[PDB]
Amino acid sequence: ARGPKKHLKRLAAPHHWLLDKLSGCYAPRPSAGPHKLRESLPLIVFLRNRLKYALNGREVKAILMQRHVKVDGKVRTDTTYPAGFMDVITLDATNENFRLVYDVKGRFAVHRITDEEASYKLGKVKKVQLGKKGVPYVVTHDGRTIRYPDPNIKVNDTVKIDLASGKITDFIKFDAGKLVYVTGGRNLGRIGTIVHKERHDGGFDLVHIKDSLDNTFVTRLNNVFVIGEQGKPYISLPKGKGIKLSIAEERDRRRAQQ
Amino acid sequence: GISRDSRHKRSATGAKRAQFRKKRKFELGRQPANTKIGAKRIHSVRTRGGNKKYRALRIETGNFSWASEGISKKTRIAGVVYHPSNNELVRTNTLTKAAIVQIDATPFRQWFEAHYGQTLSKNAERKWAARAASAKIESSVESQFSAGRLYACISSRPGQSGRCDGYILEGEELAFYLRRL
Amino acid sequence: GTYRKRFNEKARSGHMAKLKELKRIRNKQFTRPNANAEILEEEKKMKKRKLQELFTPKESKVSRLKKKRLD
Amino acid sequence: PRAPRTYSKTYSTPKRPYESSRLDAELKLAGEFGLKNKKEIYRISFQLSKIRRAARDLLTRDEKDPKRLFEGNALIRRLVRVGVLSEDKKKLDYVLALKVEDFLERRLQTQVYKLGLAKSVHHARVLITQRHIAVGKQIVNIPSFMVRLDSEKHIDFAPTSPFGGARPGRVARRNAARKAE
RNA sequence: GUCGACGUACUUCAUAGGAUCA
RNA sequence: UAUCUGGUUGAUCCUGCCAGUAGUCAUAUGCUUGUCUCAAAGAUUAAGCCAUGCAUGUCUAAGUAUAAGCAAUUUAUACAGUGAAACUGCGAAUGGCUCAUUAAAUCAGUUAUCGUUUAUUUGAUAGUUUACAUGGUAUAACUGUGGUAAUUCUAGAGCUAAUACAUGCUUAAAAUCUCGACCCUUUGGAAGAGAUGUAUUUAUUAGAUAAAAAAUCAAUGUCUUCGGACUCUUUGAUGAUUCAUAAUAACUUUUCGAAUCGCAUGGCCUUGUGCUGGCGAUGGUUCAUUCAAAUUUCUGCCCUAUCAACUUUCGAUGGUAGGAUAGUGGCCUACCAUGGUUUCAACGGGUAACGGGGAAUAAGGGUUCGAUUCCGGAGAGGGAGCCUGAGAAACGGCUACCACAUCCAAGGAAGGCAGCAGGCGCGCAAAUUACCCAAUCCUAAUUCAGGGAGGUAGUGACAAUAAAUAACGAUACAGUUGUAAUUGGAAUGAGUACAAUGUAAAUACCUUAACGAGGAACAAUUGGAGGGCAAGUCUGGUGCCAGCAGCCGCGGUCUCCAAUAGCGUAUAUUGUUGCAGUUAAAAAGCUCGUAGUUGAACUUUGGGCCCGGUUAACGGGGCCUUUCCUUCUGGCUAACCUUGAGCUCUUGGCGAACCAGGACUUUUACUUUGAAAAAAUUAGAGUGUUCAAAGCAGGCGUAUUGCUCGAAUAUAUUAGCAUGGAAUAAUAGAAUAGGACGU
Ligand SMILES: [Mg+2]
Ligand SMILES: [Mg+2]
Ligand SMILES: [Mg+2]
Ligand SMILES: [Mg+2]
Ligand SMILES: [Mg+2]
Ligand SMILES: [Mg+2]
Ligand SMILES: [Mg+2]
Ligand SMILES: [Mg+2]
Ligand SMILES: [Mg+2]
Ligand SMILES: [Mg+2]
Ligand SMILES: [Mg+2]
Ligand SMILES: [Mg+2]
Ligand SMILES: [Mg+2]
Ligand SMILES: [Mg+2]
Ligand SMILES: [Mg+2]
Ligand SMILES: [Mg+2]
Ligand SMILES: [Mg+2]
Ligand SMILES: [Mg+2]
Ligand SMILES: [Mg+2]
Ligand SMILES: [Mg+2]
Ligand SMILES: [Mg+2]
Ligand SMILES: [Mg+2]
Ligand SMILES: [Mg+2]
Ligand SMILES: [Mg+2]
Ligand SMILES: [Mg+2]
Ligand SMILES: [Mg+2]
Ligand SMILES: [Mg+2]
Repeated sequence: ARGPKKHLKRLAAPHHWLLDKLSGCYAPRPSAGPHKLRESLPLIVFLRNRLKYALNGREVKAILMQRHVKVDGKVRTDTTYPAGFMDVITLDATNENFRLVYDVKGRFAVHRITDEEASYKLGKVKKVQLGKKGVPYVVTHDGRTIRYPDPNIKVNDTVKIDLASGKITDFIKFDAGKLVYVTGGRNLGRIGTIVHKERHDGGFDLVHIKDSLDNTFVTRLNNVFVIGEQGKPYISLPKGKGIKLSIAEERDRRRAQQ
Repeated sequence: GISRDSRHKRSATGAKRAQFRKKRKFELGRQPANTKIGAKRIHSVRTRGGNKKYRALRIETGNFSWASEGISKKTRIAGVVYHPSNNELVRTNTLTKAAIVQIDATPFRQWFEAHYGQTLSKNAERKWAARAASAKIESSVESQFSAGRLYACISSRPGQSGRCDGYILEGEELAFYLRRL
Repeated sequence: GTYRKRFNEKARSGHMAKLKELKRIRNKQFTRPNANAEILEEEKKMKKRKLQELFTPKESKVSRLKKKRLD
Repeated sequence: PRAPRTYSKTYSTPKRPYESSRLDAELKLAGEFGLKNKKEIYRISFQLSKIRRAARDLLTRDEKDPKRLFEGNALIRRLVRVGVLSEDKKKLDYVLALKVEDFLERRLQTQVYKLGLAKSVHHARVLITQRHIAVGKQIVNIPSFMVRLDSEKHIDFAPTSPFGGARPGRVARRNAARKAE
């Protein structure tokens, strides 16, 4: 190619969007934004294919141009705005607030939240560095640059960002016994407690996570997101509480509830 | 014409590679800018991205730094005396990085006169007495000062930045280059 | 595929030139203007010599037999 | 272009079409169940082969193997639901013992014959293709329709059918009009 | 030239035996 | 091969042999071709040539309208509604097509940028720079005068705008650092004058630390109890940096720091068109993020040894310095050395070689195919070279040359279908030069415009699913069976068609008034096998016969078998597991010998206890047994001693184990487990698409408002990463001791 691509075939689109393979030939390409392409849910798919509010792309554009959709407390109008992990989607007319969280199956789940819990978000500190004029700043997983951080905040910590002011309200250190959420890999969507961090200089760090059912799994450190202390999450978790269930047990539960 | 691709070269084993593709713009090269002493002539070059480069086709002044005294003064370049890569640049008086040049000493000499009150208001006297301890300098630099032309080394790249900055040779640097001269 | 017979070599003469050069470099072991200008006999000779050298039909079967029998 | 739509063959030619015993068995099956051609028998043989191969593969695995348990339970459930496998025979061993005739039995043509709506299997086929038979509240015009245990009790003449309480067909009212005239 | 060698491709000849019976 | 059929003679058996009978896939071709769903369209190794048409343009309240544009209007004598043309900004580098070149190249997996650019999005970020606001250093559109046969050709003159072009001010305090008039000779002081944001270039400085105490020389600062005293004194990140950042001195054809636009008219008053003030758009330096780009580490490619040496003069390997690059780098230049690969197959040659996900077959190993729905690479007739722009070596951008080829008034001009349709390449052939942006998403100043991308329908049975062509009776005839141009009234869709549904508009599907069946002539096919007939014809002979065969005679103008809406014809279709080498393929005349492959045994075995797991067996851990890695530091602190209050608290010691880090360190092979290996595909769970192929849908209540489950799971070779094992196969150590340890 001679430049950046602007099209996305349906088959090449991220699996977890759950797009029909025969509805069309192309899929929404998320525009550049806070989140990466493969780890983002564009607003069109959220409003049309998940909430079923809009029947087709044109109605989604009609919704957005009315300025009813807010992402992280700011109005967005791009149909392909890449909403992602820990972003708050507010629809005032419906009096609805959503937080985008992966369910156990690894897909973004429609999770309804109260307004108070919608007042803030959580961000993984991706970088801590001194800016120009000797001003420290922190860059989070969603690309927010926050100046004058608390000095104790280090990389891989979690910061609770208030959306109204864009400032850090509190922070959680990455330590053993903390509650964490998996945001990548085959263990995507699971929740557990840290047990031990293996360090490999010049390589990818590994973290052992024990679930509430005492099952253990190892995951690369880049895919871990600290969300609180054990039993005291700082956000409301989706149904299932991040517990992975075997196929047989899922069958049993499904038959029972039916 | 000029290209920086590694494909046209032979492999490590000595095999003659075939032409994988046509030449690409992102691996281009441009003609050298044989900078020379004379009235200032600099023309811009639009490079990759929106960035810009400056081509020093002609130049006669440069900022030179005396490191020992930690000063930098602007001075005309007398000429090129010795270059390590190729002598033809010395014969043609072409300015490039690391070329050894001769520059006038008048600004540096005047600065040393003013700062130390020696030669190569009570406020001035007090300051001079305070700084008198550091007055002594190398004999080699002083001899050039007497001659009026100091030996300097260009640390900038005129073909890229459009500047001719440098620093005064000193110590082992000066001894070695004097031996080579 | 390097030197395979083409449908119309005469249409792609320049291509053949490259091939010849490659051969000259690859088989060497065995043997031993600016168009972007404001204003744009030896070159006629260059045209003739290059086009003739690139395009010479291989000496035919019956032609080999004829030379042998004439000898 | 648009993503592919999957397709598959539902039948395969037998290893030996020319065996006399096979020809006789095909004749017997076709006559008993009123099948149009050998393609139906080949289709049902293909399905039964697929199920029995799967049953073999699951049996090969160790007992209590989670894949074995899950897949065997699903297969036995499906076979029991469709009516081929009886309630008391819920073991993969008895799945492996199934025969083609059991599948031919569940066909809507055979069931329509057995329940007494038709005097012949061919009459049942004609009734089905003429939109006279309804499973539940729904008209089905496909003899190869496989009837489930729940659905077997709801086979009846369709409401729109002249035999199901609707108006007489074209022939009947045509003759009645001619007689009236 | 109904030429030699080789390569290639084909054709062809070699299948009945033991037991009983007349 | 297999089963079955037939031949092997004077016959019948038992062997053996021979001939024919298997297969889907692939190409070409023939005959037929009613309905529903669904879906594809390459091929002369010709990436050969193309007429005609279309396929990229774009405007919101928010850059520029005195169009002599339209329409309203005194809701405007600066404009304001809408708005052609043009300037300006953005896009045109996406998409679509093809597989020519390409054999460590591409590509797959896995790494790196502490080696670099990045329009845009997102978040931060700039009191340090006539102003009630500067120019033509200027023009388009437009008016008007013209040239040429001709083209998206344009010449002179006259005008006029900017978020175009080019300039240029306006805003707190403080601190610090220089130069310093002057009083004065002090321990000096000091009015004043300067400089500081960013951007570039260079030189220099800071960016500390395994842990504790003193004596002086020089400079020299706070303090007191005038003696001496002087404490809490500042520094982030990485495994690692000259990193982030800061500071000092200068430098620059040198930048940036809002002379822009919409909507609205709030608050203070000293009542001034005074001061102050909201919600947005668009610009702008730097940093980060995102979409990306470039290079890059390890492993992996078919045939060829009758290709054994290759690369190096004209860069091949490496060092140094420079040029260039966005940047590393022989990428190039100058000087240097003589290097680099190779029987573990380099180099050269062939490739009907784009690579992969995948497809076919097979019981397993394997073998073949993969132009072709997705990813990545390259190309736009063939070479070469460039403007623009963040992004191009672009070709529906430009320039030359090579080859073709169009117009021509002969002076000149214009070309690139391997985009969608549609032609030529033969004298023998095959989709429509159709409709639409309604769904998918993409582009723009942007909800609206545009989109042969894409969708819709049409068109050779590509490949696939379902499935009509009759069902129930009576009578008759013939040797309880078979046959009906016999006969009765019931059913129904192929088709026709009101209507409605469907669709952007249509067609079709599903529905459905009304028509639509006895030769149900509403007339099913493709192959094979076997008969019988004459005042007939040919041929041969131990009479009247036999073979061939028989649409033809004197006149006159038939039965059965197979598949089935599908059927036929032609070509094509090696042993690792695991082959053989005396007598019927193949052991070299013998020996030596390099590479390669292979290579005797031995090193902690056994025994005694403890714990908790499975279904008395089996596995999993701890100890003990001469068996514990070593060392330092840090963190917590058990147990162990003890006082006191009732095995639990508590006082003061001692602090094992465990955890964190620095030092200390034989290396692999093998094997276990965990991540990773896109989606699609394969297997596979659920789901009455009317069944099925499929799809990821759906399901349950319902007077009213609604509730709700899903879109699972498994597989993937080699390489790289992490981890448990210590059996098997290697590898290093103490021999002139240059060996181990130390309070
Ligand atoms: Mg790293
Ligand atoms: Mg009906
Ligand atoms: Mg035909
Ligand atoms: Mg018909
Ligand atoms: Mg119909
Ligand atoms: Mg080759
Ligand atoms: Mg490689
Ligand atoms: Mg843009
Ligand atoms: Mg921005
Ligand atoms: Mg003019
Ligand atoms: Mg050289
Ligand atoms: Mg270098
Ligand atoms: Mg090829
Ligand atoms: Mg291939
Ligand atoms: Mg391919
Ligand atoms: Mg290209
Ligand atoms: Mg062509
Ligand atoms: Mg080109
Ligand atoms: Mg193009
Ligand atoms: Mg074209
Ligand atoms: Mg075409
Ligand atoms: Mg098409
Ligand atoms: Mg605008
Ligand atoms: Mg039709
Ligand atoms: Mg040897
Ligand atoms: Mg051994
Ligand atoms: Mg592996």
